[PDB]
Amino acid sequence: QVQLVQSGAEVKKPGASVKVSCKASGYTFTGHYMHWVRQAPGQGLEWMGWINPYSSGTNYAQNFQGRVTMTRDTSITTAYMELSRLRSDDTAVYYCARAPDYGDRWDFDYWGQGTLVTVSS
Amino acid sequence: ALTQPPSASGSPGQSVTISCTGTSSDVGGYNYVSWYQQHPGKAPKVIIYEVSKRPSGVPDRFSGSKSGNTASLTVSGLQADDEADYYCSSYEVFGTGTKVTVL
Amino acid sequence: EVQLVETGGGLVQPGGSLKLSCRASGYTFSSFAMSWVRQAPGKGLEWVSLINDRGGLTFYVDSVKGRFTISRDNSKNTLSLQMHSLRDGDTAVYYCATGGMSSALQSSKYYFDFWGQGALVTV
Amino acid sequence: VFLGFLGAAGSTMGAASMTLTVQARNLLSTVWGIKQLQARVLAVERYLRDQQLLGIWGCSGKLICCTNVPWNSSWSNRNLSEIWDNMTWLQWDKEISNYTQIIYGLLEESQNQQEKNEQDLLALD
Amino acid sequence: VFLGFLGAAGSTMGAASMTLTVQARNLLSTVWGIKQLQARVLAVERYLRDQQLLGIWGCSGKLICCTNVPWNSSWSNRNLSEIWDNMTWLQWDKEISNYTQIIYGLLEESQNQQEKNEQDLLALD
Amino acid sequence: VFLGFLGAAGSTMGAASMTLTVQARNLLSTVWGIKQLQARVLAVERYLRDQQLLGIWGCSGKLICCTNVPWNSSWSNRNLSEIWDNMTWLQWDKEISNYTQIIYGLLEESQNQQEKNEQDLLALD
Amino acid sequence: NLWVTVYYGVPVWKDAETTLFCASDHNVWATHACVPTDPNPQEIHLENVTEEFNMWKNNMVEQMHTDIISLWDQSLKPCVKLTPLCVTLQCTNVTNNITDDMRGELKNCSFNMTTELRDKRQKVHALFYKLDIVPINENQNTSYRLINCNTAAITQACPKVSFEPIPIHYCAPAGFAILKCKDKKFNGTGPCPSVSTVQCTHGIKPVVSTQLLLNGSLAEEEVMIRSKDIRNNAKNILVQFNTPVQINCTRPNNNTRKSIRIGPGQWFYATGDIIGDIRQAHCNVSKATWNETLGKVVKQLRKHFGNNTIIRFANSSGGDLEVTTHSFNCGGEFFYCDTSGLFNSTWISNDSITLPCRIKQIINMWQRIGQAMYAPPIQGVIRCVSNITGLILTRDGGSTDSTTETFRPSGGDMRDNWRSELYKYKVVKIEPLGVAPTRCKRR
Ligand SMILES: *[C@@H]1O[C@H](CO)[C@@H](O[C@@H]2O[C@H](CO)[C@@H](O[C@@H]3O[C@H](CO)[C@@H](O)[C@H](O[C@H]4O[C@H](CO)[C@@H](O)[C@H](O)[C@@H]4O)[C@@H]3O)[C@H](O)[C@H]2NC(C)=O)[C@H](O)[C@H]1NC(C)=O
Ligand SMILES: *[C@@H]1O[C@H](CO)[C@@H](O[C@@H]2O[C@H](CO)[C@@H](O)[C@H](O)[C@H]2NC(C)=O)[C@H](O)[C@H]1NC(C)=O
Ligand SMILES: *[C@@H]1O[C@H](CO)[C@@H](O)[C@H](O)[C@H]1NC(C)=O
Ligand SMILES: *[C@@H]1O[C@H](CO)[C@@H](O)[C@H](O)[C@H]1NC(C)=O
Ligand SMILES: *[C@@H]1O[C@H](CO)[C@@H](O)[C@H](O)[C@H]1NC(C)=O
Ligand SMILES: *[C@@H]1O[C@H](CO)[C@@H](O)[C@H](O)[C@H]1NC(C)=O
Ligand SMILES: *[C@@H]1O[C@H](CO)[C@@H](O)[C@H](O)[C@H]1NC(C)=O
Ligand SMILES: *[C@@H]1O[C@H](CO)[C@@H](O)[C@H](O)[C@H]1NC(C)=O
Ligand SMILES: *[C@@H]1O[C@H](CO)[C@@H](O)[C@H](O)[C@H]1NC(C)=O
Ligand SMILES: *[C@@H]1O[C@H](CO)[C@@H](O)[C@H](O)[C@H]1NC(C)=O
Ligand SMILES: *[C@@H]1O[C@H](CO)[C@@H](O)[C@H](O)[C@H]1NC(C)=O
Ligand SMILES: *[C@@H]1O[C@H](CO)[C@@H](O)[C@H](O)[C@H]1NC(C)=O
Ligand SMILES: *[C@@H]1O[C@H](CO)[C@@H](O)[C@H](O)[C@H]1NC(C)=O
Ligand SMILES: *[C@@H]1O[C@H](CO)[C@@H](O)[C@H](O)[C@H]1NC(C)=O
Ligand SMILES: *[C@@H]1O[C@H](CO)[C@@H](O)[C@H](O)[C@H]1NC(C)=O
Ligand SMILES: *[C@@H]1O[C@H](CO)[C@@H](O)[C@H](O)[C@H]1NC(C)=O
Ligand SMILES: *[C@@H]1O[C@H](CO)[C@@H](O)[C@H](O)[C@H]1NC(C)=O
Ligand SMILES: *[C@@H]1O[C@H](CO)[C@@H](O)[C@H](O)[C@H]1NC(C)=O
Ligand SMILES: *[C@@H]1O[C@H](CO)[C@@H](O)[C@H](O)[C@H]1NC(C)=O
Ligand SMILES: *[C@@H]1O[C@H](CO)[C@@H](O)[C@H](O)[C@H]1NC(C)=O
Ligand SMILES: *[C@@H]1O[C@H](CO)[C@@H](O)[C@H](O)[C@H]1NC(C)=O
Ligand SMILES: *[C@@H]1O[C@H](CO)[C@@H](O)[C@H](O)[C@H]1NC(C)=O
Ligand SMILES: *[C@@H]1O[C@H](CO)[C@@H](O)[C@H](O)[C@H]1NC(C)=O
Ligand SMILES: *[C@@H]1O[C@H](CO)[C@@H](O)[C@H](O)[C@H]1NC(C)=O
Repeated sequence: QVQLVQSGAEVKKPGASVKVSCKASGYTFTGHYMHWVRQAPGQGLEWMGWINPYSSGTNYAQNFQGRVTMTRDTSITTAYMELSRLRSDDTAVYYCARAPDYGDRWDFDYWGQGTLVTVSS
Repeated sequence: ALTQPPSASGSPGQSVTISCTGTSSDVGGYNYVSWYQQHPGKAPKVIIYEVSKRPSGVPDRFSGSKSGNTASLTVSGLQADDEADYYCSSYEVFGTGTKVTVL
Repeated sequence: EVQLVETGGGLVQPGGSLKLSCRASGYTFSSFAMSWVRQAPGKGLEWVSLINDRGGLTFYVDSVKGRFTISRDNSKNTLSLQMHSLRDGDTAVYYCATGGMSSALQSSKYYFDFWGQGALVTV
Repeated sequence: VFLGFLGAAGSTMGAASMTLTVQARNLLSTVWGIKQLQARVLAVERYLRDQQLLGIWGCSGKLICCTNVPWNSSWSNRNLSEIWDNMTWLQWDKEISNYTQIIYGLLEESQNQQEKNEQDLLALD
Repeated sequence: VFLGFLGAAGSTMGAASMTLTVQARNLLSTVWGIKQLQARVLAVERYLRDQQLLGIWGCSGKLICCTNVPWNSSWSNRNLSEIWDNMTWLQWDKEISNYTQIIYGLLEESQNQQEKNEQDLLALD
Repeated sequence: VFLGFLGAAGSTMGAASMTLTVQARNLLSTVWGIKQLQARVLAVERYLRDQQLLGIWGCSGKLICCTNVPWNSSWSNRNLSEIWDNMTWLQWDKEISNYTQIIYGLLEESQNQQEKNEQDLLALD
Repeated sequence: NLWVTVYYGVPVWKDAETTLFCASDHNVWATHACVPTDPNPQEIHLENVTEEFNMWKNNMVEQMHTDIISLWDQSLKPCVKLTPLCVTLQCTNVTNNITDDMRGELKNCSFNMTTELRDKRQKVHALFYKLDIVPINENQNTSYRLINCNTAAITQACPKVSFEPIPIHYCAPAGFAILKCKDKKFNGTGPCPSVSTVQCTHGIKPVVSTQLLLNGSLAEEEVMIRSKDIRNNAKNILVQFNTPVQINCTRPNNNTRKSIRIGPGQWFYATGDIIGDIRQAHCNVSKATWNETLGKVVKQLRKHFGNNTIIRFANSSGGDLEVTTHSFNCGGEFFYCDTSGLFNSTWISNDSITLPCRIKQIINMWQRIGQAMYAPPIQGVIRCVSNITGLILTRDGGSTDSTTETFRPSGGDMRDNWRSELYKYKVVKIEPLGVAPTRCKRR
């Protein structure tokens, strides 16, 4: 059974950094791209980026380029996404998603539970 | 960049059709257009992939096609478990979102 | 356009060794089988010999089987007939013609499509 | 099977041509479990290559095969008595090593493929 | 041997049927000392299987073999000029991939085994 | 291919002689990547050896082959109806295991090599 | 009328996947096992043949990837294991004259090493790079450990095995053929109207590098842009140059090799010291040649992204050091060069560059688990001249400005490097048996 298990919800102040993990199981980790997509409450889906869990290469959206870092650990089969310098609108449900294959398809077969990160003063 | 109606509506037994419209030109970039269904509270699931293919285990009711810039889904056989948010995707772009209300 | 032109025809004595040569133009010589057919001055047509498109298979009537020799050169486009031990019954106009057989990879050509001017031979 | 192998190696070619089955039957059968296996595989390929030659020539299934290639005196001017009655196959192979591939080409190209095409054309008459 | 290999791949089937020996001669020849050996073994099996087909048909030892199976227009309605003079073997194999095993069965079952049994019965007259 | 294999093992020899292609087609295809490879190689050698027998006899490329060796009543006195109509091949092979190598020698030595030499001499008349 | 005629030797083929063997003219890639090559190998042009080619589904790339990894493991198997080196190291800063570029990159570490006698130990000292040493504890105890000691065993590379890539040729077994697309403007995928059959591929050097393709093949006429889906930003863009860009990489430090006996017959090779000054390793490229090459790459990218779109080059957005830098092996040393000055330009439709390079002696090639390699030091000064023959780029997705496209270096999956050489080769299997109608009937 393919599963993605994300860390629990977090409360942060502006200016802090937040690091969200995603533990994967049930498939070959290096064989599928991992994508990070955020959804603010009441709004639609916003794609944040992808990481190649084999080569470790990353690709960030222009809205997040310079603030977001994505990393992976193949020993414990976990993908990480870190946002620095959070702002008020950055509150959202951050999902990790597994591509159906090695970066060719963007129809995400499996999703995590979603980590709710709220930013407030 | 993939505009979608704000809301759609149907009656149990009939069919609904959601449309996704792309600002960009055709340029043969619409071969890979997928659809997602987001039941409130959970993570999206994939109903259509590559315009008119279905993941194994998805009912035949969901079926989309394409016409030039536009590309649409057809939920034929609307039940009461269809109150979700439907999103069109072309690679990284996501649709704006349509809330399908059952009547 | 297909122009067949025989030469080497004339007069000879019994026991003679007469060589005719038919020159072909206007078509692919190596793609067609060739035949020699003879007509006595007072009789009808008689088939004499047949050679295939590659010049490897030769056929003759029994009456000339051990005396006549059909041959071909596909570079020079020349069909030839060497008759040895010519008999009084061999007096005739000899014609070269295209057809009479074909290879397995072609349609049947069991007929003589194109013909020559003819060449008189008096034994 | 081995018994009698290469016994006519020193015999005349005529006498040594009546023992062809004895040589024919002796051509076919931890890193030492791989190398020996390679040797077995090697033997098979050699056998098949020779059989392949016999098949591209009109000699499949035969140990003595007559052909339509004329002998050339350049290859050898010796009489038949000086080849079959007064000569061995090793001496003959040493002289005709120099010409083997010309004979093999003539065997392969002109005679068998022209004969095969002529049978293809005779069979449709 | 390699020289001229597949040269008539783009030629017409008639022109490409005179080079059959060129393709025929190119079918036969630390984990890397095992995998390569497996490849060699694989080649042998493929060769033998094709030869086995030719033997269950009446085509052993031949590169061009004529048979008693009538052609069926369902398999192909094209003329001979549209197959041998205006067509290549790759195009022909793409069309007739669909029908290959029916022709192979007819070749195997009716014609060769009935012919072989009829020779078995003619030889005892 | 496998389908029908050995189905006529319990059938009469006559009935079981019409299924020869079914058995013929089933003869040809980390230490476990070597042992299996050895098995594949073994199969090839067995096939080639049987084919070699058929080639040293005048039986290359045939599944039914008629020969010039007379049958000897010492080998078997049974009628034809008691062999082909009332008997299976396993029973026949059990009786004639005792005589197989005499028949094989007669097949190899007298008939094929004398016939081959006689064709060598008829072809030069 | 017509009868079935069987032909054997038919020039027909099918798509296939098989195990291609090796041909080559104390090496990592074995070379002794690989068959010797044959002079003047035959190349036959197939006229009137159009063959479909897919580089992005070519099993030659997967086979090459597996073969190179397996050859690397086989080369490492008989070499000295350095498991005893996982001891506490006492590291201080080098006391020679050190340039500011290198102030803190190299540490002098002392430790208690084993000897040939199990009841004795020796006090020794070795120079280690900062990218290979980890603080044991956050406190300033000056006690350090090797980077791999917690996650993987480390094996020393044999000093007698050269790391120079040599050309290798992939050859088809009998019954199979390699088809080579000879079209000089081939975009990688699709029909190829100019095809040849080869016994083996050309000489392909299995050069391991990221972001820049080194010592590869050049495009015949124009820069070639190849991508499995140019609209998919998750796939890499392979750029093949039509002219090479010369890159000169040096490790300026003069280096010594100190041999320490750690077992009865096992030697560990330490850097020891540096004679003369200490200077940073670096790579130089011509500024003008690189600028014209980027102009050509932009000219070719506009054919896919628009004549009026702005093309921007920027440095890698993230990943490990192997993919954020230009990693490569030259001279026996592993360089990780900062290409932030190669990709630092905006191109609107209207001297030399020095790249600092860091060195590691502990390398984890590819991404294997529980196996690392110590690279022994090379004596002397390393000077390296290479050709840049291509790029591996990734296009930035999720852009909010449709008038500009941004491309960044990528890499780390060597199948994209070896696919840059095998793109023109396809493996097929021969189908010599066929049937056709003729007028010939069996008697
Ligand atoms: C791209 O190709 C170029 C050209 O081939 C290549 O540069 C070459 O690298 C090799 C290996 O690094 C160099 O050869 C060395 O040269 C030094 C000069 O002093 C020698 O000392 C070396 O020999 C010692 O080391 C060997 C083991 O490496 C031992 O076998 C030997 O006994 C010595 O101890 C060795 O000859 C060669 O000079 C350069 N060529 C040039 C023109 O600079 C480059 O590395 C390739 N690029 C990549 C990324 O692979
Ligand atoms: C690294 O440290 C060692 C000591 O741990 C240094 O070795 C000493 O160097 C001094 C230099 O004056 C010598 O007098 C000592 O005899 C050396 N000691 C030993 C035990 O060999 C070494 O020079 C240092 N190297 C660097 C490059 O800083
Ligand atoms: C060897 O030569 C002699 C004559 O010198 C001959 O009698 C004998 O049979 C030959 N041996 C063989 C095995 O042919
Ligand atoms: C015999 O060989 C010579 C060359 O050695 C060649 O010129 C000649 O034509 C050949 N003769 C025949 C009859 O083939
Ligand atoms: C042929 O036979 C004669 C018989 O006297 C012999 O002397 C001669 O050497 C032989 N010639 C050749 C060319 O072998
Ligand atoms: C063939 O040539 C070699 C030298 O290249 C020579 O030894 C041999 O004897 C030659 N053939 C003949 C029949 O002499
Ligand atoms: C290719 O086709 C041309 C005609 O377009 C023909 O002349 C040529 O011989 C063909 N090539 C081959 C190798 O058959
Ligand atoms: C040809 O094939 C059809 C089926 O495709 C079959 O019904 C028909 O009987 C066949 N004809 C002959 C003459 O075998
Ligand atoms: C057969 O030949 C004719 C000649 O006019 C050609 O037009 C036709 O297409 C051919 N028919 C088939 C079925 O190939
Ligand atoms: C055989 O069927 C396949 C589809 O199953 C088709 O592509 C092929 O062309 C068919 N045969 C012919 C002669 O059209
Ligand atoms: C087995 O024997 C019976 C008669 O007892 C016969 O009818 C049947 O066909 C035989 N089975 C086979 C497979 O030959
Ligand atoms: C049959 O075999 C016996 C020995 O079992 C043998 O003596 C006899 O000559 C043989 N008969 C024939 C005709 O070969
Ligand atoms: C031959 O046939 C007869 C017919 O009555 C039978 O009884 C006898 O057993 C058979 N003989 C042999 C030797 O098989
Ligand atoms: C052959 O001999 C064995 C005993 O050695 C015996 O079992 C077998 O039945 C014999 N052959 C015949 C036809 O009885
Ligand atoms: C030693 O080098 C480090 C860099 O790793 C630096 O931070 C530290 O201040 C240096 N300490 C000295 C010179 O005492
Ligand atoms: C080496 O061992 C001695 C005790 O024998 C200890 O005092 C010293 O600190 C150790 N050295 C290092 C560098 O850990
Ligand atoms: C190659 O052209 C094909 C269409 O023939 C297209 O699918 C593919 O994307 C092209 N590749 C590039 C890099 O333009
Ligand atoms: C490095 O130092 C050694 C010390 O013996 C010297 O011989 C050598 O020339 C030096 N090399 C360079 C490149 O300075
Ligand atoms: C690189 O360029 C700099 C420019 O100052 C020069 O000093 C240095 O020697 C060059 N390096 C090489 C290896 O050519
Ligand atoms: C690289 O070195 C060569 C000599 O090996 C020199 O001609 C060239 O100019 C150098 N290139 C750069 C960019 O410094
Ligand atoms: C680079 O080349 C471009 C050509 O597009 C030119 O505009 C620019 O000035 C060049 N820059 C340098 C530094 O040579
Ligand atoms: C890329 O360049 C930026 C400055 O534009 C710098 O902050 C960043 O660290 C660089 N990244 C890499 C991987 O070199
Ligand atoms: C990148 O370019 C900027 C100007 O746009 C320059 O100031 C900076 O030094 C460059 N960075 C590098 C790492 O070359
Ligand atoms: C670089 O390319 C040039 C031109 O293709 C070539 O002559 C030279 O040998 C290449 N250099 C290397 C190191 O491969």
